[PDB]
Amino acid sequence: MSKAFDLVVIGAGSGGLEAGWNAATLYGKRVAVVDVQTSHGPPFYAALGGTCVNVGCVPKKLMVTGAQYMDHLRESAGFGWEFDGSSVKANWKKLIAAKNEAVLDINKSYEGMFNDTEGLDFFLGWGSLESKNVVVVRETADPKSAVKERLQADHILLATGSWPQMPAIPGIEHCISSNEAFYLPEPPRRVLTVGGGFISVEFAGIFNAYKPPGGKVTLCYRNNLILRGFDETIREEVTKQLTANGIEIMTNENPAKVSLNTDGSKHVTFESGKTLDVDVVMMAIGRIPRTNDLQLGNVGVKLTPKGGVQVDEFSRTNVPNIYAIGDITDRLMLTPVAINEGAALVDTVFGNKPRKTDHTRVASAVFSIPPIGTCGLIEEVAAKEFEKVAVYMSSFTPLMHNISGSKYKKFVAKIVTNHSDGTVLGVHLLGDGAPEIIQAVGVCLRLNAKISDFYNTIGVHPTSAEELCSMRTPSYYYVKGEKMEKLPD
Amino acid sequence: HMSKAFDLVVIGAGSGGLEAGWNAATLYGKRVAVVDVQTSHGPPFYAALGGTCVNVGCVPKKLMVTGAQYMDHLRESAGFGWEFDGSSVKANWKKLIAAKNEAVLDINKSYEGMFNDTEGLDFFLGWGSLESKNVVVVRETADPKSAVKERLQADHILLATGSWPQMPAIPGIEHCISSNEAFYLPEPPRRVLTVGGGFISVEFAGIFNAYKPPGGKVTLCYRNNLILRGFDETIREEVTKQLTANGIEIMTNENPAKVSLNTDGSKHVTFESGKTLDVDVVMMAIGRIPRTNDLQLGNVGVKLTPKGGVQVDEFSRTNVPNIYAIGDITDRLMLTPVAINEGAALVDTVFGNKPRKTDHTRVASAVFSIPPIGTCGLIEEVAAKEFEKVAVYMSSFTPLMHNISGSKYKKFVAKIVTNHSDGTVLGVHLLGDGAPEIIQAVGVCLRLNAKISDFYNTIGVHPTSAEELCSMRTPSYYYVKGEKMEKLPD
Ligand SMILES: Cc1cc2nc3c(=O)[nH]c(=O)nc-3n(C[C@H](O)[C@H](O)[C@H](O)COP(=O)(O)OP(=O)(O)OC[C@H]3O[C@@H](n4cnc5c(N)ncnc54)[C@H](O)[C@@H]3O)c2cc1C
Ligand SMILES: Cc1cc2nc3c(=O)[nH]c(=O)nc-3n(C[C@H](O)[C@H](O)[C@H](O)COP(=O)(O)OP(=O)(O)OC[C@H]3O[C@@H](n4cnc5c(N)ncnc54)[C@H](O)[C@@H]3O)c2cc1C
Ligand SMILES: COc1ccc(NS(=O)(=O)c2cc(NC(=O)c3ccc([N+](=O)[O-])s3)ccc2OC)cc1
Ligand SMILES: COc1ccc(NS(=O)(=O)c2cc(NC(=O)c3ccc([N+](=O)[O-])s3)ccc2OC)cc1
Repeated sequence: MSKAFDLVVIGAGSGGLEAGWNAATLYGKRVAVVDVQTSHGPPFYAALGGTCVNVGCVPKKLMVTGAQYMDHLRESAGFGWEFDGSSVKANWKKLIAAKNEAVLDINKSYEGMFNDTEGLDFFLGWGSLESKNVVVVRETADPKSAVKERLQADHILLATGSWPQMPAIPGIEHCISSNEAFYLPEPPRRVLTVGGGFISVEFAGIFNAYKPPGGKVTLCYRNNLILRGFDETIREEVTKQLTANGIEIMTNENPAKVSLNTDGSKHVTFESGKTLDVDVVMMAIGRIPRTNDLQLGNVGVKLTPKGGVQVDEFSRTNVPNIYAIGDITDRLMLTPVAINEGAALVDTVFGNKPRKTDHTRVASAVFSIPPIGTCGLIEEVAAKEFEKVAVYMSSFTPLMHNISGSKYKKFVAKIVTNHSDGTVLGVHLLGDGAPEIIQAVGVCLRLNAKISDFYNTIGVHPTSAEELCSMRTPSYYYVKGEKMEKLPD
Repeated sequence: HMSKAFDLVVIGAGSGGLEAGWNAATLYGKRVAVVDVQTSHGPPFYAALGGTCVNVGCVPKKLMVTGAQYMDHLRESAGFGWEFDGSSVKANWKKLIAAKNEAVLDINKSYEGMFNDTEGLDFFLGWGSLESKNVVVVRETADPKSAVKERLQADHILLATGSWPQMPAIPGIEHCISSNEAFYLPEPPRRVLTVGGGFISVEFAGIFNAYKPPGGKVTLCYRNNLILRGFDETIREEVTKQLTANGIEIMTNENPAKVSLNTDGSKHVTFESGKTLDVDVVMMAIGRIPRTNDLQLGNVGVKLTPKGGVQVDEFSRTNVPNIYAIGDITDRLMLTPVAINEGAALVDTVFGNKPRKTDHTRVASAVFSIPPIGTCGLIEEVAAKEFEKVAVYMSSFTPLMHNISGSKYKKFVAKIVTNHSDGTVLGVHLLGDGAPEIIQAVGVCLRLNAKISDFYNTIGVHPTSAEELCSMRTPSYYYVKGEKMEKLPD
């Protein structure tokens, strides 16, 4: 049993490492951090640096960047670029290779951060909860496996992230998740992405760009319109723009069973009885908090009906000295949120300056082609919470997208306001640059910006962003939940 | 030989003129005359219905800088495993200009349509000048002794004739061009000199650099030590390195003295230093001068500034009561969205009796250099003079993608200048892909008197270059009563 660690962190993720690093370097505390690999990839995929670094945001972005060149190569003809169209080949093996040494470089720098940091000490293997003051690192997820060491802990931080949700259906063994998608040896000629969420749409675009000749990408979603939770205009518009770039959307369709065909390909039967033959089925239907391997049964840490570690506003479990941040808490499954929770916790605990994460008006993005950037309430959620809601809406084709021959690439800008004071509740953007435009909109909503603060700021011309400063008249309203073009006199 | 009286007569169908005219007409139901010298872009007068921005400014340059970005995209795509015949790549300048001219022409025609479809908003081809304090005469040419097309009776008059390229009086200036002629070159120049350290010189340097024929070269000269005077100094130094890196030669402390034609029609250039250079095109972009000469302001006695701009107060008023000036002719901030805001403020002042004035501080602006610039508010040097203690937050990083791409030089820079007393953000300066789009909403933050703490307490979007603005909590260095230092004195 090790000497007294001030903090023990199970999960070297976006949250864990912020908490660890802040606890150690900032408040001079003695810290232990525990993950299952020191580098990305099979068998466990996530590793030192967390889901983001190894099998999330970082490698994804690189791969969506890769996929954009399909569009750039085609669009450049309008601007009078000329090359041998038959000679164009998308080399998936070189992408993955580059993506792996990029991620691998991050892995090794974290290792160096641990090596160079006093009182911040890394431990390979599977952490679980023995007692309220003891974390046991075993060799595997199996609790009956060899004990690598027991860590004595003043306080304990659960930060094991989340994991792909696979539906219990016949042939689920033949289907994959984002995790495996990151390491496919060759790019799939045909692929089914299952889900209407961000991971399905993003991978649909990546496969769509790198697919060998006569390839095809289908995406299915059990309900009527993809990207539930996002602005409805944008949901309908990013459907049309994925379709336009050669992706088939099957809505109101869900796999019932997958079976292997005699060539090793995958035959898929939808609950509708429809069938489809594809080389890969990627499940991205949700992500579940990663609680199973922690043996929270031992110390009686309460999970929510959902399955996440229940916490209050300060990341505290029902066991006083034990805490949970990140995707394990099953709230906003973002990297910057897990990092904010991490820092607020460590300042709460070791700074006795109790700070909590604001989970409202958080800026987020979907690296679809074309991409999304959003911050705050959709109009539907606003319409229920506020008596009178104004919606400002503007759609336009960036002038370049005339010439480029991608005329479908409409840019959409929506501002949702509390019409009583013109306070901006939400800002929803679809088109090139959206993820970059929305960051500073995040700070505007933090300052309780009103619609008049947007339209009285002078535009930067020519940009898509200036559309946000060009909308003075509501397009329509929601009065006590009910839609209309005008307010009633 | 006179008209029925107009509420407003607008000389210049520009960004500013059309906003004023359109707002006056459709909003306050006024009767409006607008005067410009062409109905479409191009020679002979280049600017036209829609103004400099539409015809020979922001709109066509953006389309062209977009075009030049494919040189980079084609090369960078190799790192993400794209493969094609590198020898087969040709940049076709004729198709760029052609597509650009189709796009600008479609704007020209829709303004014509706007005038056709709008009651009490009437367009008039030709050269407007000031006859009396209540009369604008439209002549057939800039020559005041030319045929009169009509006299417009005017309650109020709006001067909005924009600006025009400054050419230095040197021998061989006749052999040199401006941005105006650059927009119509029949072929792309193998060798070109851009003269000027400002935004037009840099932007065109990048365009010529992407579309130059084989063995071609782009040189940019600037009479002083460091290009882009007025911009953040770190960014000035960093965009010098990034233009160099992409194969553009910067000659600083160098200015043309004379140009002469060589026997093959090429252009032989002598610098004040005695240095010489042979290039196919010399593009002068050394400044832009308010367009006042053709208005005959001598007639009604409208006061120009020492600079040469129409002098105005905060409400766009000349010294002649019912005569106003907005836009580049007022020789202040020479941006389209600023002429548009002045235009709207003037019309609401005049025909709404709700006196409004443009805020010329904390205006967001951009440079569509490769890579680009987005800035809003004070540079640390101007801040250091105005404020007793100034903090500077600074971050430089290579977007991860620019390891893999092989464009490792493409450093992204972020600088926040604060009033250290209250942490009030005075200015935000950005270099790298997306900067012109990041800075827009920063504009609104500065409008709301954001503090550095409002930035670093906003949760980043990941992964983006924009989240670096929310990742800077410690000042890098300070300016105490003008003097620089790493730390504050105890
Ligand atoms: C495909 C994909 C794309 C994404 N894109 C984005 C994006 O663009 N932007 C964004 O903000 N977020 C994105 N995310 C989500 C983001 O990565 C997560 O929100 C974040 O990684 C969760 O942080 P965390 O600290 O909760 O846990 P993680 O960072 O997930 O850390 C968990 C770590 O703990 C380890 N671990 C697990 N169990 C144990 C155990 N029993 N003992 C010890 N260690 C254990 C894991 O191996 C892992 O290394 C994406 C996720 C996915 C799957
Ligand atoms: C190459 C270039 C790039 C630029 N890029 C940008 C940019 O990216 N962003 C930005 O914000 N700004 C940019 N600008 C500046 C922007 O173009 C101007 O600030 C804007 O056009 C000014 O509007 P205005 O109404 O004052 O004048 P203009 O828009 O210039 O309109 C004046 C009009 O008056 C006409 N005219 C002149 N004399 C007469 C006369 N006697 N009678 C009748 N008509 C007359 C002209 O034909 C012209 O159409 C750029 C300028 C140039 C030259
Ligand atoms: C100078 O040439 C123009 C002439 C007229 C106009 N007027 S307008 O088209 O009606 C208009 C446009 C915008 N925003 C866009 O122009 C862009 C976004 C992204 C772009 N870009 O391509 O990146 S351009 C905002 C408000 C607005 O008025 C309601 C604009 C420009
Ligand atoms: C999960 O992957 C991470 C790896 C390392 C870190 N930590 S860090 O390197 O110290 C760091 C990075 C950034 N911004 C960027 O990394 C980018 C912007 C645009 C990019 N781009 O490539 O799209 S990357 C901002 C602040 C900061 O620390 C204060 C974070 C996340």
